[PDB]
Amino acid sequence: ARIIVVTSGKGGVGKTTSSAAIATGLAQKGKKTVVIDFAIGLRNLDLIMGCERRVVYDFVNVIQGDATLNQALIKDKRTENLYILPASQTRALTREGVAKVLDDLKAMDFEFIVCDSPAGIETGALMALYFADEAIITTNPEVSSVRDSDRILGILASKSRRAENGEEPIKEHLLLTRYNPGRVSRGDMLSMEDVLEILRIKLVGVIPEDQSVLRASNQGEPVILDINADAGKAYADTVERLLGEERPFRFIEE
Amino acid sequence: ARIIVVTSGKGGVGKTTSSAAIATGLAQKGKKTVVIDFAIGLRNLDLIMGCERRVVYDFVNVIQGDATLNQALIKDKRTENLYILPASQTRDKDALTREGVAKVLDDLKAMDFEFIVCDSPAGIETGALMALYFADEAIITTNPEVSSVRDSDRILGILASKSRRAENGEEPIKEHLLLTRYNPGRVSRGDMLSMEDVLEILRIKLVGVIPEDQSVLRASNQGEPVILDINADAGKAYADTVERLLGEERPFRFIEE
Amino acid sequence: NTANIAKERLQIIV
Amino acid sequence: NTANIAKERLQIIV
Ligand SMILES: Nc1ncnc2c1ncn2[C@@H]1O[C@H](COP(=O)(O)OP(=O)(O)O)[C@@H](O)[C@H]1O
Ligand SMILES: Nc1ncnc2c1ncn2[C@@H]1O[C@H](COP(=O)(O)OP(=O)(O)O)[C@@H](O)[C@H]1O
Repeated sequence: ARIIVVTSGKGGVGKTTSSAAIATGLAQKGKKTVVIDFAIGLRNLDLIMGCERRVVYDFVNVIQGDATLNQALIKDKRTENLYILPASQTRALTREGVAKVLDDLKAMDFEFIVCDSPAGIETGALMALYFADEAIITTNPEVSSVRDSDRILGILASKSRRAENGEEPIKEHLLLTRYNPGRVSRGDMLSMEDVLEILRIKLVGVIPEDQSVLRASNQGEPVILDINADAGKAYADTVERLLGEERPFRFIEE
Repeated sequence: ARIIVVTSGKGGVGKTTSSAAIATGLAQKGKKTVVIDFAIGLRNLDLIMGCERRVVYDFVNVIQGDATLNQALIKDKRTENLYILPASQTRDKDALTREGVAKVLDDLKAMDFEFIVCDSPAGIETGALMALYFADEAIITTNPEVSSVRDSDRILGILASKSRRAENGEEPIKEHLLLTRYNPGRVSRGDMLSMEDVLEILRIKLVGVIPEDQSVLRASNQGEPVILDINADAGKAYADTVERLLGEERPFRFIEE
Repeated sequence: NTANIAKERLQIIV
Repeated sequence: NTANIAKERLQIIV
């Protein structure tokens, strides 16, 4: 099982959008996938996946033995192969607890465990990357987001379980998000290349600014399901790349 | 001194942009103002205010007695009357103590600050709780989007039960809605929650509406708060907000197309 | 018209 | 051209 954390440091860059689109895309491709909301006290993944009303038990309920993984997992209705473990709503997440949940999920034969991290570098975010095998560093072409992604790379290299044990390091990928090639050429926005020269890691996707993303969360339908959305297509490309297939980068020139 | 927390729950709605533009606007109006970054380990306020390289000591340095408030405060160079207390860069969740923050806020009142603008981080955990705990007012910063409206509601629940005023039966925190990244055209094509949809859900007084504006990215690129760009619609809407905070009515612009 | 769907889903939660 | 200013300010910090 590949445990993939979707992380960022900076708030509101597209972690939830990306965790949902990518988990769905993987499920579509027949890979049994669960996406877990690691947020502490805010439930946003269930809202974007459109299952906010089927949420009975959550991630912390399972850790404190008030519910089984089977009771808390919500099977997506729209896409086969896809499951959601939603976030607690108390103001809890223990290292031993999270480890136990992840082992149970491997035992249930999940191929991909997508960890939808919260913002920051404190508790919930640290917990989502700690057991990761890969990290999707989600970044906007903006100054706060590039600075906070760099800090998150520092933590991925020193505070993860792989770093703290001299194992093979977390495989890191840059997901450049809310890109606008026209803005870049008028000189108003950091380009894809500017961002690579600074956070020096492998590009795994570029998601264009797209009015489809607001419409997708409004309906609780991840944006990859909208087959006309450029953001959707770029997320389907990303999923291909995660599965080992080369795909040319679209939506980087105007 | 009015202690105003800029809060939201949801990440990336415009707290930093708003805390910066509003603190600047208040300063411009002659009110001595400090804006404090309450983030834990991530310094974004200094980057938006354009003083990322004059940061020697920070908020947690002052709390642990490694620096005085005078050593850590950065006087803005561009706008008279304006000061910035930047965020710590340690991962330690403890660092910001209730006793520590209180001591800093009293020192600031003693230095004659009229407005203490607290730029809160996302979440409801430690840094965010600390920013609202001593507030007299809260600017709930919200986008016309489903995650943001849900998370603002959760924050209203915290303002009403975990603030110092709520836990002591004092006059409750005065709440205002700053609706941000609005797009009237999107609203009329039926793609975006309208201003009124958002008020019917989070039932609090509107204090400003900031249009989606390409000037905001250009402003943070330069480290110059967007109110300083006199052609930017987002700047004008922030100058309106500041007027409303000072008690002047102003009609709401940029809500119709 | 997805703003209307958003509004209804929101009211049920809040 | 503010993208260039952003890029220089960024490199100094990181
Ligand atoms: N490609 C995109 N185009 C336009 N808006 C986007 C895009 N990706 C995300 N957004 C918007 O950005 C905001 C942040 O998205 P979200 O996934 O909630 O951020 P995070 O999970 O990092 O907090 C949302 O309001 C969403 O509509
Ligand atoms: N009125 C606006 N128009 C366009 N973009 C905006 C506006 N307000 C904020 N943004 C953008 O939204 C993102 C989040 O802003 P920021 O103030 O950093 O969020 P927060 O401080 O709430 O975490 C930034 O990339 C910023 O450039």
